[PDB]
Amino acid sequence: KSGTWWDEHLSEENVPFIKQLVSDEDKAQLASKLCPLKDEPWPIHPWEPGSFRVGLIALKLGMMPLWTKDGQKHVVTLLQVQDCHVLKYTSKENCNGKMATLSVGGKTVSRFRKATSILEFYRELGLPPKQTVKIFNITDNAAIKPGTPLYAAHFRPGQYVDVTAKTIGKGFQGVMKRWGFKGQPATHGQTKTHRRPGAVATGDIGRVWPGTKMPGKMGNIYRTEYGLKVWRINTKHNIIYVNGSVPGHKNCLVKVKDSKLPAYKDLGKNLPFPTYFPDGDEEELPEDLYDENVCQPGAPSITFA
Amino acid sequence: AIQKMTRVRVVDNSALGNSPYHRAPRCIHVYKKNGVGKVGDQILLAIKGQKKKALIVGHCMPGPRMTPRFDSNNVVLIEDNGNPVGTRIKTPIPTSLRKREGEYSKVLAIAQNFV
Amino acid sequence: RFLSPEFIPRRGRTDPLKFQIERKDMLERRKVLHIPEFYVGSILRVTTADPYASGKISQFLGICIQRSGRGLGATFILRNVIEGQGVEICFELYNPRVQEIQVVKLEKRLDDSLLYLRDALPEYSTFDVNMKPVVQEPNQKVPVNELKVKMKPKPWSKRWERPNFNIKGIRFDLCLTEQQMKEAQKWNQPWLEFDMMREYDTSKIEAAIWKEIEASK
Amino acid sequence: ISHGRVFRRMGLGPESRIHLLRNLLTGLVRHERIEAPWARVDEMRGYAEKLIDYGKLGDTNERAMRMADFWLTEKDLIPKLFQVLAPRYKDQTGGYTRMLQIPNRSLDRAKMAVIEYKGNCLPPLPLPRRDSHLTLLNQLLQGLRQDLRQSQ
Amino acid sequence: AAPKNRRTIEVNRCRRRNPQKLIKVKNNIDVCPECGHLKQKHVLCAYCYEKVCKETAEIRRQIGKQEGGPFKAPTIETVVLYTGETPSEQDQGKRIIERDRKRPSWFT
RNA sequence: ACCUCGAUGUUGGAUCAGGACAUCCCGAUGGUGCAGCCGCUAUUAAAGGUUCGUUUGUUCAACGAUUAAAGUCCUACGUGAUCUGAGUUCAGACCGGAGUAAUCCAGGUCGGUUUCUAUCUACUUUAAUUCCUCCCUGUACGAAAGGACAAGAGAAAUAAGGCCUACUUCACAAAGCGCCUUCCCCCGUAAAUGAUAUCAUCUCAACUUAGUAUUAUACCCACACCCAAGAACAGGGUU
RNA sequence: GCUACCUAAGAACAGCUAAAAGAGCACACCCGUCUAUGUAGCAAAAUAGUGGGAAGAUUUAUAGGUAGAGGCGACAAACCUA
Ligand SMILES: [Mg+2]
Ligand SMILES: [Mg+2]
Ligand SMILES: [Mg+2]
Ligand SMILES: [Mg+2]
Ligand SMILES: [Mg+2]
Ligand SMILES: [Mg+2]
Ligand SMILES: [Mg+2]
Ligand SMILES: [Mg+2]
Ligand SMILES: [Mg+2]
Ligand SMILES: [Mg+2]
Ligand SMILES: [Mg+2]
Ligand SMILES: [Mg+2]
Ligand SMILES: [Mg+2]
Ligand SMILES: [Mg+2]
Ligand SMILES: [Mg+2]
Ligand SMILES: [Mg+2]
Ligand SMILES: [Mg+2]
Ligand SMILES: [Mg+2]
Ligand SMILES: [Mg+2]
Ligand SMILES: [Mg+2]
Ligand SMILES: [Mg+2]
Ligand SMILES: [Mg+2]
Ligand SMILES: [Zn+2]
Repeated sequence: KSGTWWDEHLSEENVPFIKQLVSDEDKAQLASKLCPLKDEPWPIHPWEPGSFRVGLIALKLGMMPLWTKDGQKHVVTLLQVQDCHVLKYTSKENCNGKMATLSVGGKTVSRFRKATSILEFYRELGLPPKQTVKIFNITDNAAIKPGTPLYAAHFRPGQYVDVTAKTIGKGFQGVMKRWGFKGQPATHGQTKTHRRPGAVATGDIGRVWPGTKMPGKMGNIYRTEYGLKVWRINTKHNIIYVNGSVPGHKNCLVKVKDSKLPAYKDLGKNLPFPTYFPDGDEEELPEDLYDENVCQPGAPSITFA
Repeated sequence: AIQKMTRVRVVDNSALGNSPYHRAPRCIHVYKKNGVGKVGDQILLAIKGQKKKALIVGHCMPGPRMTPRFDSNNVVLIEDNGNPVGTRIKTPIPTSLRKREGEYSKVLAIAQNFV
Repeated sequence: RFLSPEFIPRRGRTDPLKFQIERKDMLERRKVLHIPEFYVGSILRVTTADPYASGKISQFLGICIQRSGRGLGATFILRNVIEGQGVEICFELYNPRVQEIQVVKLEKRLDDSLLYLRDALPEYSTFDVNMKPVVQEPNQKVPVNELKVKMKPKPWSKRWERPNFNIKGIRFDLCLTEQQMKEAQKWNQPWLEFDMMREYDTSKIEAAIWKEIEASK
Repeated sequence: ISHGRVFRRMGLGPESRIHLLRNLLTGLVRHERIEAPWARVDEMRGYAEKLIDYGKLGDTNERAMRMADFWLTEKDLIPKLFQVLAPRYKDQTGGYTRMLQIPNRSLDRAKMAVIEYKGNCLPPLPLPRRDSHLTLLNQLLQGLRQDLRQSQ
Repeated sequence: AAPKNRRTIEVNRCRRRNPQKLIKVKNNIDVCPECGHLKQKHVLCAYCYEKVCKETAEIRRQIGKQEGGPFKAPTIETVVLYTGETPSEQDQGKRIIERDRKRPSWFT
């Protein structure tokens, strides 16, 4: 009857033991998936035009400057891929959509704070539960076996990407801040009207049109930034340096996928089509991959000859 | 950032800009879609009760890093054709204006010091 | 020992990994270009590459009146009057187009922010462009210049007399009346120096950063 | 919007908040156990820990003496802070205060809490204790632990 | 603005008996093993806390009697000793608060 | 003089604007007394936009500077239970005038109380445009004067949506004055082949193109404490 | 017993500048210019700021007087128990 939590009936001796045991199990499960190509990997088809591969779920670390060889600064955000794994695959027919769907999970969380069904699903999959699961529409060419890990090197410098995230929630905000209404003057007689909305509608209709801009909750909704350049990849820490700003707060989980803009339709020719596989070990990628125009740290000071 | 009604210091050898007058020269119009004038933007000027076109060569508002931030809103008088009214500009002039070489080649040539 | 201000992060919820990465980049750039030790009040000369400047290089000499920012984006602002025109330039330490930063005169002013030099007399911002760099002893505490600048008429960019600014390098006696000083004291907020939950202790952070720097070296 | 704001808005302003916390903390230093509204106790716990640290710093430290003089409105407690509490916690590095919720105030049904300095002479609080190691679940987990240890 | 019509008892009952209005049953109540009175799991037991508070009040009244006036807080640790109890070596050098009753079993 | 005088508050402005197209600008198109540049006129097009100031209560008007343009209207001459009351025939008063006077003048002028705690309805998170610079090019065109398209490259401005690495207000954060991203059509006509009417005819003939929408894709998809989540509730984390 | 005016006999007016002042700055005190709030309000006319006077034609306590076809009025058709 009464609600319970995992620590309610655990003794002083058993609490630390349970913590250590579960953390060890989680890390062991995470390590067990570090060799996907050696565990019955699904067929790896070559890239073809019209193919859409899977994306990642990264974590917004912060922002920093980044200067290009022309002496131009660019604000670049840091997106860290933290325990990103493919979890579920549904085919065209199964999902009934025009494209197949891959579920991708990120930011492993505690098993003690998840629903029983989710725990069962993750136990069957063999991975610890993830904070967020997002669905990526793909072609059947890009299907990946569930449980495979994804890395920041899945993207490459010079690529253009789309990042979706829940915007910073600003709560119930007034009309001036929410919709940028001019408001009323501060002086010259204005009585108790400085930030209120003006006329909300006209007299004739005798109602308020649906969709009228009114005070209400702002933020905390999913928004997408399109066509952000990937300036750099840090393979050691699995970090993507995405041009410009991204929705959401720091340490927020952002869904990252190849840009949908028409200008960038078929630039996935040279990118790892299904996904980057470190287990392949064709050539161990450098610690940092830079776009051609980036002023790499450790490089000579740029002189405009 | 020079807007309308801004009192602006005419840094130029021009007698029109240097002559005393009971009113300080004020920006009348900023030749830009938004009424905010940064370095290199043209403006109108009610100077000595006369409408004269001038060029912004420095302002108090901070700009992008690595660019000077002058203590006074400096402006150079220019003719409609673009030729500078004066013959010498003593104060430092931001080097970014040389990006507009050709557009203000004569003004840049008149300029003495750059910062 | 001197740890550059940019390395010490402002407190927040951002993950330490971001700071580690940014510090790695900063240390790589410091290996490339030597960023000297300097304080707000020291005279610096920055030689920077500029596409439009004659000779493609530009040297600016001025007094550092404010160091701000943290990480790779840290900046310092140099001020100086040039043919009687006060110019301030906000240089970025890790901008790849700064050829050299030379501490012409290493000194520390009474205040950590000399933004009031704008309202001070021009003589306190004037510095010879071609002044030779004074040499400081290898092992010697950085000199503290106790110069108190005289101000110009009361209309100022900011209310420097207000306690919140906590300015010590202004001769307020020669500028403001006792009545004005008493009126300004209404914003004292004495509790602000004693409320212990606002102080930001950075001993452990500085120790870790120093360990990172030593490892990089 | 109050993202990242860590200080509650209490009293008639910032100064009044500081003074309320100061009175509560002076009472805490004097009596070693104070019951007060939950939010105020939560706000004052950090300041209590900070005073313990300042007392650890020592009598001779002028900064610590000034902090104690400000925060302890009753000057007889400064010798206490420097000679009874700090020596008591010299071994410890933190967690000098124990805060526990109390049944709501009878008057206005306010969320109340009791905050005490650990190791005080006063009678111990009815601290919440975890389930005994001899329970069914705990014994099963002990069996798990023993099996794992035997395996390794 | 004033009501345009009286709201009926049906509408009023809907509003004031909507489960959002109704009091929520609390399932965090539990029996205190010490005294057996009811307590919320996170909250301290009222009965036990009152016991401790009354004993603390007695001890504090003795402390005040020994101090004899304001601003006379001791500069040494304090130990509470009950009838039939003598100071230990640790208790030596500590202010002794004597209580005229047997030591409570819960107190140690 | 049909509802409203046991009250439907009524000029101008602020705020927010919904709608029409009889289109001011941007799009396409026919004609021209269309050489080019400007234009004029007509068809189609309401997705988007349609400036800031001086005097004046002005809506407007004039003027100044711009703009691609600074559209005409309807919405209780939209919107005072959102705001302002400068004008405006309430109470005071002066001037000119009328009257014997009280007092008055669609004359001027100085002043003059802007209520409402929301019961109901309704509503409260639903692929962007434009300008300019260079070049084309001093080319096409033109006697000269002058002076283009299209294509290409680059820059911006605004609008929408986000963000805090810098700068700035400022400081565990919120902001802009800062930065970042912004992606498809629309139809008027111009033509092929071809009958009725063996020519011809772009076709409310069958038909072939410019001619595309059926938008496409994108997004979302499972006790207790703290929180970048939040009025409450809800939501995220607690390994 | 408010208010208009008056009668009797009282009281108050810091400080500074000036000098025997219906003088100036400025408290107390009197008033109520302008703004905001309030508008079933704290108030059936208030609050906060701001402001005019503040040794006088001032303010003000006490008692008395003028009564409605009237009184009183530095005329605002003012005031004469909201
Ligand atoms: Mg405003
Ligand atoms: Mg009002
Ligand atoms: Mg107001
Ligand atoms: Mg004139
Ligand atoms: Mg200023
Ligand atoms: Mg309060
Ligand atoms: Mg009728
Ligand atoms: Mg009739
Ligand atoms: Mg009626
Ligand atoms: Mg039409
Ligand atoms: Mg009409
Ligand atoms: Mg009026
Ligand atoms: Mg008359
Ligand atoms: Mg009037
Ligand atoms: Mg008036
Ligand atoms: Mg109103
Ligand atoms: Mg309302
Ligand atoms: Mg034929
Ligand atoms: Mg006097
Ligand atoms: Mg007088
Ligand atoms: Mg009269
Ligand atoms: Mg009259
Ligand atoms: Zn109990």
